[PDB]
Amino acid sequence: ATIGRISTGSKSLDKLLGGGIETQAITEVFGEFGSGKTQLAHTLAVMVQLPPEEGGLNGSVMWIDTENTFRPERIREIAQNRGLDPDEVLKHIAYARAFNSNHQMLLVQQAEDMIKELLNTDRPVKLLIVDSLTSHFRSEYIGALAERQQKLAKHLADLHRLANLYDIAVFVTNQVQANGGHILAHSATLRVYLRKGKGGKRIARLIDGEAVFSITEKGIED
Ligand SMILES: Oc1cc2ccccc2cc1O
Repeated sequence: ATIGRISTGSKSLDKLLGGGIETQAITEVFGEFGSGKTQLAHTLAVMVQLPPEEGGLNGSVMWIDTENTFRPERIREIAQNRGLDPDEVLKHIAYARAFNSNHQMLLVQQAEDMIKELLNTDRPVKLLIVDSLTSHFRSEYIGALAERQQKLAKHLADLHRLANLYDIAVFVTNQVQANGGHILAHSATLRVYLRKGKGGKRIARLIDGEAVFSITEKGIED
């Protein structure tokens, strides 16, 4: 398949990304608590449902939530201010809460079943969100870094296999603050550092110019 791109909702961020986040790729956004990573996830879950003329892929979404941070009412607001029907947008997001890191790993295998089911339809899965990818692994493997890295590595390999095999954009969030961080090392296809700036602006930079945007009723925008 050719590489598809999903607009983020921000012209600035899209330019930094070469058009949007890519299918057949893992995009990792990392930054401190409150930097806006989950707002970007919510916005992408709407944008991907637009036609390509508007920066989408007519795609379905699968969302793995590790922190109980998915908000359907926020999806509704973004959809209504992106000219989409909110009920339809929500009906094309498959949602699951991961109870721990082992369940999170099983959910990725379960996602493949729904991906296969939708593959030849008019609304194939085009976006898989894992928010937050690292939170359970971090809490469960305190004092056991070597074992944590083994399990994360297999989890990321599973996500890569899905991105490439099924032409999906995988979007993952990672909280990194004071003294913290191996990030995801070099595993993601693309690492995006997100931070708060003056006056509530958000600033994004590729790791390995900068885009600036705001969180609004449209999700994010310039
Ligand atoms: O109904 C489902 C929703 C999911 C969401 C994310 C990951 C896996 C899922 C599997 C399902 O059957």
